[PDB]
Amino acid sequence: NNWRWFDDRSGRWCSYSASNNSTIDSAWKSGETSVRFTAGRRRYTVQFTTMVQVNEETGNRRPVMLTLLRVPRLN
Amino acid sequence: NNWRWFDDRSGRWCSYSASNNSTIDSAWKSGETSVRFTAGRRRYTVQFTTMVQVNEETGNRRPVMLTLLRVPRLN
Amino acid sequence: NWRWFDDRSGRWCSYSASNNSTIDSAWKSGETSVRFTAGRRRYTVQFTTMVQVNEETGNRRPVMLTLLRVPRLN
Amino acid sequence: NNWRWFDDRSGRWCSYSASNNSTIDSAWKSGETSVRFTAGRRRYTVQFTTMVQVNEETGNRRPVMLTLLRVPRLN
Ligand SMILES: Nc1ncnc2c1ncn2[C@@H]1O[C@H](COP(=O)(O)OP(=O)(O)OP(=O)(O)O)[C@@H](O)[C@H]1F
Ligand SMILES: Nc1ncnc2c1ncn2[C@@H]1O[C@H](COP(=O)(O)OP(=O)(O)OP(=O)(O)O)[C@@H](O)[C@H]1F
Ligand SMILES: [Cl-]
Ligand SMILES: [Cl-]
Ligand SMILES: [Cl-]
Ligand code: NA
Repeated sequence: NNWRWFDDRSGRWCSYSASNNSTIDSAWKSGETSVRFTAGRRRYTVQFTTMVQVNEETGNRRPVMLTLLRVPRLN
Repeated sequence: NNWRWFDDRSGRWCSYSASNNSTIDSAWKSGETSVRFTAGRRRYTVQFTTMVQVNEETGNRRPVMLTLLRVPRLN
Repeated sequence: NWRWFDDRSGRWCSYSASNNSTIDSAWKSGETSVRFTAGRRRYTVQFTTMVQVNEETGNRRPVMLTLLRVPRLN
Repeated sequence: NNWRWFDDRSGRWCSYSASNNSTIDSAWKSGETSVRFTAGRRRYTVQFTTMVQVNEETGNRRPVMLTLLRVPRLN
């Protein structure tokens, strides 16, 4: 649950499924500039150079974020 | 120019003014959970626990992000 | 992505692929520390102080986590 | 005070003075590859491309680190 996408309808950041988070995070860690994934009948590209997810069918843009863990870690 | 808010009308992340970026970043660094700033008389609150900016005149919620620079630096 | 500083050489040093994966798996899991071995020596990484501890001698060497830029560059 | 330097004598990361932290952090945020500061009777260079600080009088090297705050912030 390290990646999130923003929902403008509700005004909240939302989690991805475990499998879609893994697909996104694997591409992030591999140095890719973008990644494609599917959810049901929906098709998306996450653009890491802009931190935006684009619906491939409609062009709708949803912002994305990467959660960050504190360094150093707290006790 | 390290903080950004997402403009849903244009579909792009946007920088704050130098003054507003400083107000936000100083609150971030001091451990505050939120911060108020203005653009002229227009009032906003950034909520750091949700990474959302609340327009205190329209109520619209826009996501925010903190840009992160690479560690170590290149070159 | 994890590095330890070698004061003998004056440089940050990478871990082996397996030790990097062990450390990073504990980091991502939210643990406060992680055990590994290097060269028949036992070590603990303490994430709350960002140091590696030699379990035999007590010697502390600093560690660091490299960070990727957000957003990514084109 | 977000920057730290490692003290091998005590085995701990240590904070900078407010002013020296500010000098370092301003160069960091400005995109510079290194920065010099003076503390006491010594000049030091922080090399951001290696995350190492060099004492320019003696040549002694100490590792540095940049603390990171959690995103999003906890309540
Ligand atoms: N309630 C909702 N309203 C509108 N749109 C939604 C949505 N809930 C998810 N979406 C869209 O869907 C993407 C993947 O969201 P995600 O949770 O990974 O989707 P699924 O559970 O179907 O995953 P999977 O079964 O592995 O394909 C997400 O960015 C968002 F764009
Ligand atoms: N106790 C100590 N032992 C060994 N070395 C030390 C040290 N204390 C500071 N150093 C050296 O000096 C640098 C700046 O350390 P810093 O605290 O910003 O400098 P000042 O002393 O001017 O601070 P202040 O007393 O608060 O005004 C620091 O990286 C390190 F290299
Ligand atoms: Cl949006
Ligand atoms: Cl969509
Ligand atoms: Cl020194
Ligand atoms: Na040295």
